[PDB]
This record gives sequence, structure tokens and C-alpha cells, in this order.
Amino acid sequence: RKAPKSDNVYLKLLVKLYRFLARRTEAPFNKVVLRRLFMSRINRPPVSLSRIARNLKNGNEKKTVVVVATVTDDNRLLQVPKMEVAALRFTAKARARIEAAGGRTLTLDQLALEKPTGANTLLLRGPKN
Amino acid sequence: VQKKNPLRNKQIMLRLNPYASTFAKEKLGEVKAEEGKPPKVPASFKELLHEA
Amino acid sequence: SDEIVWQIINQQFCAFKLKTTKGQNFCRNEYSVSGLCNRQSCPLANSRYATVRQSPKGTIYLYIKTIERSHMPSKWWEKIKLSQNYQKALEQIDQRLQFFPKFLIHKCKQRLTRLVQVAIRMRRIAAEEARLGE
Amino acid sequence: IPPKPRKILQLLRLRQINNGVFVKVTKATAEMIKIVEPWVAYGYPNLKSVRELIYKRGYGKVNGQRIPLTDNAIIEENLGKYGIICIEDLIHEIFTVGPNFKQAANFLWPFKLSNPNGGFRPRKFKHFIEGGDLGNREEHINALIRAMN
RNA sequence: GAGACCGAUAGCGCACAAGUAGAGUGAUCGAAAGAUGAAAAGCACUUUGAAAAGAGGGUUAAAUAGCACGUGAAAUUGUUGAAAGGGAAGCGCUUGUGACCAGACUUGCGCCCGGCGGAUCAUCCGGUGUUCUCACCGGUGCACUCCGCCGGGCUCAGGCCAG
RNA sequence: GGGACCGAGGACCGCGCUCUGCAAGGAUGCUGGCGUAAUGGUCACCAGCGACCCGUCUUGAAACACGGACCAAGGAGUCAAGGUUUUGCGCGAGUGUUUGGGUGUAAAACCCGCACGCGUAAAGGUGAGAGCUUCGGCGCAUCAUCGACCGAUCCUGAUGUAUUCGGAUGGAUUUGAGUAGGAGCGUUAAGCCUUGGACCCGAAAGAUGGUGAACAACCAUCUAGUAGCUGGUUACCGCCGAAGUUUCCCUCAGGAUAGCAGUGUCGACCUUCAGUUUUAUGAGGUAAAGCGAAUGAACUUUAAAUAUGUAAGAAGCCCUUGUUACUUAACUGAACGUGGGCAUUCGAAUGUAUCGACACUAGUGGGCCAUUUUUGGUAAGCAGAACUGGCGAUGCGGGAUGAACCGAACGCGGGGUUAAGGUGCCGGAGUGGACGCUCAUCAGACUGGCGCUCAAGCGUCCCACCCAUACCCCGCCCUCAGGGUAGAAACGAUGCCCUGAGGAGUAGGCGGCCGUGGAGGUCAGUGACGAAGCCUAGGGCGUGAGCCCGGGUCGAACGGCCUCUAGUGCAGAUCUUGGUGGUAGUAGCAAAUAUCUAGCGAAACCACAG
Ligand SMILES: [Zn+2]
Repeated sequence: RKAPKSDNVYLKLLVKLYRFLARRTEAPFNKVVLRRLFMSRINRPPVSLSRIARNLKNGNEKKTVVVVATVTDDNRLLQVPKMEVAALRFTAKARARIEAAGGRTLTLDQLALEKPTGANTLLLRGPKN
Repeated sequence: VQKKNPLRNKQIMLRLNPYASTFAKEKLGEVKAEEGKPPKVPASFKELLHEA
Repeated sequence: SDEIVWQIINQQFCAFKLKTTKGQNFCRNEYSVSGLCNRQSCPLANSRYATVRQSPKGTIYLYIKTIERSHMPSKWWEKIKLSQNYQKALEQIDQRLQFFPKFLIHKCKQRLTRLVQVAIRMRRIAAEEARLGE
Repeated sequence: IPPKPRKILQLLRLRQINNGVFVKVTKATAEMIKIVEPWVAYGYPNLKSVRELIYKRGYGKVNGQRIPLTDNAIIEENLGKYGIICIEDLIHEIFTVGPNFKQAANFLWPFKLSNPNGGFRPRKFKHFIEGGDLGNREEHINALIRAMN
């Protein structure tokens, strides 16, 4: 669209960055990330550690998980695998459990610098309603 | 910025159609017909024309 | 954090801002190279900046601001004396503002030109009012 | 205008008065224009009418935009896959109805013609046979084109 | 003791003679009404006349602030000036006439000589503050350079409207 | 060759050409004029054309009705509590400090011990599918389908059992606000609903407690009572924009559902979709022609016109073989499993600035006219059905006013050309041209008046001309859409640049902007060398609400910007208060203070005028 509804200035910074990327690269990943950055909070539901742990199963354990939402901790998950996740926000228990398992935590600008086009990324959405 | 009529502006016509200069030079618009004595209309056609 | 302070200045409040109803905003900051509130001309939201100012003595200086003194508000600007020769002053601006944005260089040359023209006009006006006595 | 003839006129890209389109004479299209005869006047153009229509009032549909055909590069860029690379190929494909007549005629924006110099007939909302202007005038349409272009 | 309250048709009915004036047999009902000036210095005196009134004259920074008193809108009215009209006036678009008012580009720069005076000129000296290499003072002089000022010379650029 | 109107843009880039530069991606050159006035503006008057009095309400529409003597000030969707939807924000399987305690520079801010409220607890296959890819594939969310588990229900009824308790195995067309890797809590802003005076004003009443009399009345309160039904309901601009219907239920006094308008999400994306033609097809073989063919509109070889359903490949085709809970005598069919090849006419036309689903939200349920088809009756009109188009909610050109009807639908301008209608005058444009007819004691006019008669009437034909907001070309405004713009720009990426299309509008929805009182911050803001206010046949800016400056008066405060807040914007309510008028120096000398002439002196009524 024309403007994000968010008043977070850093969100608008991410929107400017991914507008530039979507314009100057032929990568559908950047366009999808920009579209999800424009979207509202109810349309960006929280993604739990267990849902990522399920999706990191076949050959995606070496891929970088990208979540345009907040990753939340799941108490049902007893063992957290090693994971490189790039998300808007992390809850304190989720970030602590990811880093305690040898994994890593990323923001979207570090993703845009390390992976400008989204090569070998795993885009994950949270459950609707 | 400004559409120019090729029928009024000869340079625009030469830009779109490079053949216009030699179409006008060789007079292909004033071409003459084939020479030789033309035959006369058949009488059958004339009697059909002025029938009853 | 140039962008973040720019968003805070531009979208919320700036004490140096003059909002006019005629289609342009103005910058009341003394170190603004053009007295206009826009992204390139902001002396605060740009960490590296350059302007041209004239002292009460009449000597015109070039003021340069870097990011490494940004936490030092008393040491923000370095002051370099510009020559009375106009072409040599233009080359001094070109030499000191090498590798700067072209907007800052262009506006610095324009401000130096306008300051020298104002000085010449002031001398002519002072001569005319001295002659007339009005 | 009843909804069915108005649907026909929207299908023929005639949504405004004094609007001209080139239609390939096909019995389906023939039945369509016989349906909307109370609103249109149509006939067989010669080479002069097509030439002056495309040269003077020729506008192309480039990305849904009405672009004047002031250069051959536009025609090559929009119709180069069909062999039409300049304006003379466009005139040849419209006049002599070739294999790619759909795309050549659809590329052209509908011709926004002026009112006729000299006016219409004294009662133009009547068929051409009954001394009007509606319906099929055949070759006489050239004169109408010469008045409206 | 206070307020993101109200500011004299508001805020309590009542900022002032207010449960007063006034009404009703009575129970009861119940208004309107603030501001001269810093200071009364609240207009002496002369002169009309019977007035809650004038003319001179005076106080005052001011009286076109005179206890009708800070400012003083509109409705409505009078004097003077101009124009129009007598089977409606008023309005929209477009010229004209008369009267009045405003006043167009704020109207400049560059070269070439001669003289003068300063400097960022002098690999001149001394001092001060500094972001430690940049600024600012004081004293020297015009070989060079650069600025100005004065007297001459020349070129150029200039706002609007017509053909 | 003659004329008119226009000159958008602003270094270069491009296509080109008649190539030493050109008429080739938008006007320059030369000359002249301009300060005791070039050029503007204001007021008054004259002149040409145009123009029903505003608001409310009813009607299909009018027409009536209501309100309006004038001016100033005041004047009406508010505040709580409880639900619900959406935007932002913090934390997140948790969240919420503010009952309270501690603390304090003291109603602020800062901290939190135990509770409590709400919520959470008590991973399967296949096929699509965004995205990624080492080109082999991996596959989010979501949907479809086949499965798994559970509260509980239907039988079969295990080892066992205290000997009268239990449910193991195999079966069911099972359900659920069930599970199948949590989404909530708090707050802010906006909208809607319920209740409180509840957008503002407006009964008859009823009750409680008092005051008087003299054959029920009055006063105060409950009470801002309540029911219907009126009247009124406050700046501008922009964008989008209706319905007056389907179905259901029951009060009569009505709601729900869907439809028209809009928002968000998901899925594709000119794939697909269509008030459409064509092909085949449905009811009309309806008209016609022939019957030197048969037979007899009902005859037919052929076949109209005219309208209206269905299908036009990938969500597809065909055939062969197993299963099923179905079906029939029977793969007789149906469904679930088969296989093949067709992506370079993938299987008509044309258009395509897109469509479907899910969820959420305002306003509306009139009727009238006309057409097509059909039925019935009357002396004649007329009555009953479906249909679209319009009006309500529409301006402009014509139409003698209107209305209907014809044209054509609307941003601000310049030029050109027309539609309907016109060219004797009013009135712009022909006393135009060809052929005939008509003299009417109130002819006739594709007449309104004057008037017209080898027309200025009638019928046909031909030529030129006139002008709508219509069409075409250019300029400008706005909206929408497409494109470009970072080792950053020669303009706030909420900026800038390029291109195209479009512009009516009631109820209603959304956005932007102007103004008022007060609060926090700021402008090192203005000001007794003059703030605010007011007046003003001055000057500017803005489409507009409005804003800025000059001149006069005046005498103490005030303004801009970013946020916050509200008792925030008036033409009307037989609105409230105050002030002031025509009537009118009139009626009359009346309460208060039979005529003429002094002095005194109203009221009804009043949109503006006959
Ligand atoms: Zn600024």
C-alpha cells in the first residue's frame, strides 16, 4: 500500500528498506516481506517455537527461519533444536530458549544484510484465528 | 510533449515513413494507366442496359 | 540514528522550524546552509554537515561538522577562513568538502556567492545613503 | 439506451459519441452491429481513410495508457511479436485484413473523432436508406470520415 | 488550601441595596443592576437663561475619559455631499461612464588603466584559545599576490505591453 | 494563398532529415512604447442577456400547509456504566503497579507484598498452495479428502468379581461451544448497541405535603414524569455513492434474512469472467412458397420474422478393468480405484482498468409514466399480468411558459464543429432555390406576439448558414492508476520526476483542511516608541471555510507552530434575553401616565410587493 498503519518509527525504517529491496531486486521474498510489514497485528499472528520446530524437519534445519511477526515460547516443547530465526520481535523466554540451545536470534535488517534476496530461507506464518 | 500531424509536418512523415520522399519524387500517386487501344463495350451489354 | 532523529524532528516537533502557509517550511537554525526544512539541509539530522557563515568583522568562514564530535556540542564545528578572492574561495570549498554529498557542496558555493553579493550590495547602499543624507 | 445494445456498444469499445473502431467483417460481428444499428453508422473504408485515421488520430494502448503514435519504436515494442514493426505494417494489417487483425485493432485506442465539418443529414437519427445517417452507408462512410477526421 | 472550571444573558436567584425591590388573602413567587481617571485634579471664573441645558474658559497625557463617565458593533435615526427613480425592488455574466484609491524592474554586475589604504600578502616577530591544526589579537613593511575606496573608459544583463 | 486562436516545457540525451545545420522530444528574432501614470481595484449609475422566496413536511410529482419585523448575544448526539467490531501500542501462555502498603521535591512522579479478574494448562497421509532451491526437490497459512484419539451414546459381553460388580475383543448412518503444537491480557482512538434527563423544546395526567373558602380551587415537590406526534439540530473542500425489492415469522404499532453502497482477509490474475454475437439446442413450423411432390393455421420438400433457456476442454476427453453402503433380472447405471495421449489453433467471436469466497458496517422498502406481449368488458373510455427505461437524487440546448416529449448528460477557460430545433422581426442564422395547391365573415402555421397570402401556410427535394455543459485540439485544477528515484538526491522517500484516464448527485460513508475557549512544550516570539478589540467608496493570498498587510480609533495585554483538552462554529426551532422599527405623530383623550385646534399618544399585523 501507500503507508504502514504502525506508528513504530523502526517499523517504518524496515518498510523503507524493504521498499528499496522490492524495487531494486527481482526477489519475490522481499515483496512478500514488504507486504507482511504493511499488514496489521491481527493479520500477523504470533509464531510459537513448536510450530517452527515442526517445520524444521526434512531438509530445512540448515535454513534461516523468517517470521514477520513475534515468535513466542511454547511450554509444550521440551527440547529446542538449533535454529537461526529472523523475526520482528522475540519474547524473553523464546529468545533465551533459542540462544540456550546454541541457536541464534535475528532482526529483519540483519537478515536484509546477510540474505538480501532470501536465499535458503524458510518463511513461516502463524495460525489464523 | 506535442503530437505533430504527419500529414501536415513532412519531417514527422519522413521519420515514420522513409519512403515518403521517393513516393513524392517518383510520382507514384500520379501513375498512368496501361497504354494501347481499349476495346469497345459489347452490344449484348448495351441491349441489356436499355431494355423495357 | 540520523534517520531516527530526522523522523522525530520532521514528523513531531523541531524548535528551529518555521511553518508557513505558502507551501514551504523554513529552518531557523543559524548553521543551516539553506534556511529550508528538508532532509538534506537539516544541520541536526545530518551528522556530517557543512555551512558558510560571515562574521561581524566581514570575514567569511566554512564550518564543517563530523560524526566523531557529535557528542561534543561545544566542539561540533571546525571553522576555516575563506579567501577574499572569490575563485580561490570556491576552490577552497571544493578542496575541504571533497567526498561530501554534492548537495552540501552546491549549497555552500551558493551561500558563499550570496554572501559576497550581499557584501558588495551593502557597500554600494552605504555609499548611496552617505551621499544622499536621508 | 436499453441494456443489451449498451452491452454491445461496450463490447465494441464505443462508449462515447463520435467514436470509431475497425471491425473485421464477420457474421457474428455483423449480427452485433445490426443489433446496434440505431446508434452507429458504419461502412467500408478505403486506403485514404485508414491512412489518415492512423496517421492523424492514431493512439495505442501501452500498459492501459493512451499513447500517441509519434514513433515506430512504440509499434515495434507493442506489436513486434506479430511482425508489425512500423506504422505502415499497421496500416497494411488493418486495410488488408491479415492474420493478426485482432491484436492490431485491439492495440489501437478507439478513434475519438470530431463532429463532421458540414454537419450531418437534416434528420440523422434515421436510416441511411430513408435519407438519414444511421445504418450501413458502405463506401459513403469515407465522406463521413473525411468530415470527422 | 487549591483547580486544564465560569467570567457579568456566564458562574449560586444574588460580584452591586439580594432572598432586596416588587407580586399574591395566603402557602409562596422573585428580578434587573459591575468598569471615570495614576490621582477628583469631579470643570473655578465670565456670559445666555428657569434646563438632568449651552458658549467661552480651565484640569488632565487624553474631557470625541465630565460621576449620561474604559472600549463603544449591529439593528434604527439626523445633518452634509453625490447619483438614480415614480405600472416592485434585490441577484448572476459582460463592457461603459463618473468619483475615489493604489502605483509597475526592490531597477545591477563584470572587465581595462591611474592613485590611495588595508590584508588571509611576508617562508617577519611576539602572544592567546583550541577540536592540536586551525582560528583570533599586537607590531612591522608593500618585492609578489589578493581585497576594498576614489577618478576615468568599455561591454553586457535587465520587468511589462503592442506591431 | 488569406484568416483566427494558442506558445504548455525549460542545460544535453531521442527518432530523424533536404545533413558545414534543419520547420527533427512545445517561440524565438527585430522594432517601438511604459512613471503628473502603464496597469489595476472599490463604490454609484446606465446598458445587453439570464434568473419563481428561504427552511421544514407530505405527495408519483406538483399544489396546500407551517415558520420568517429587524439586529446583537445565547442555543441542541453530551457524560458515565456495561457489551461489541476495527486501527495503534506493551508484554505475551501469560497479563493487569494505583483495594492497599512504601516513598515523595506531596492530590504528581517512583516502587510492590499477598491476593484477585480474565486467559492458558489440568501430530498422520494425499492434492492444491506463498516462498526457497544445490534444479533434484523442500513446501507457510488456508482449503478439500482419506485417517487417528476423547466426554458420552448403540450392541457383541474377556480375564476376572468381595459374588454381585466390572468391561476386554469385534462391530455404529454417531455427536461436541472436542484434541490434532496455545492467543490472550491491559491500554489508547474511532464506530455501533442497552440503561440512565440521554440530541434540544413541547400533554392530559397521578401521588405526597400544605394554603384558602362556603357551597372542587391554588402552592411546592416527586419531575428534566411518560406516551405518541411536531418544530429545530451550527465551517469549507475533496472522493465514493443508494434503495424504494426476494423470502420467513408472528403483535399490528414490526422485526429478521437477502439485494443495492462500503471495508478487511484469502485465492488466482486477463488465467479467468460477460444483461453480447455465432455454433448446436427449447417452446413457437408462427408467416411465407408449393401442392406441374405426397397428404390435408392444423397440407408440407424448404423455411421466416421475432424474442428466451442450455453447452463451447485442463475444474477437459474417451474407452477398459476391480470394489462399494446404493440401484436394477443383470457395471443396468452411480461413486471410489484404471490407462492413454492431446500445452507449437489448448479446441468460436469480441471485450477484459478483473473476478470468486469469507467476515464486518450505514440508508432504504414509494408509487407514477411509456413501450412490447397477452386476457376481458363497456355507448366510449377502461381493468388484470410480466418487461425495461426514467423520476424520486439532474443541471444544459430545444419544446410557448412549465410538465410530457426530442437532443444530450455537468471541473475552470480559449478556439473549432454539431445534435434536437431553426434562418420575416422580436432572435443568432436565407424575405435562399425547384415543382404544384389553398383566399378561409375571425384560414393555416413542422404559429407566443407582431404580422404573413406567386407566404412568413402545406407536401417533397437541394444548397448554405445559426448555436448546448454534447464532440474535437490546447491550457490549468483535483482524483485515481501506471512507471522511475540510494555505496542517496541538487525538494520534508509522509519528498521529488514522468505518463494516461476520469470529474452530476439526495439519504449515507470516508479523508483533508479552516476557526473558537483553555493546558504542556517551543518561537531567546509581538508589545505603552502602543497589545487586544472595533470602523474602513484601501492593498494582497487561498477553489473555499478563511488568512495577511495599509489607514483611523484605542489603551494592556496577545500571537504562530507541535501536541493535549472541550460547555468549540447558527438564518430559522409560533426559539430565550436585551435593544430597535414600519404601522404612526395614526386610532383616540379610555386603566396607568358632536366638530376644529394645542398637548399626550398606542395596539393588531409585518419575507419582500401588489
Ligand atoms: Zn528542520
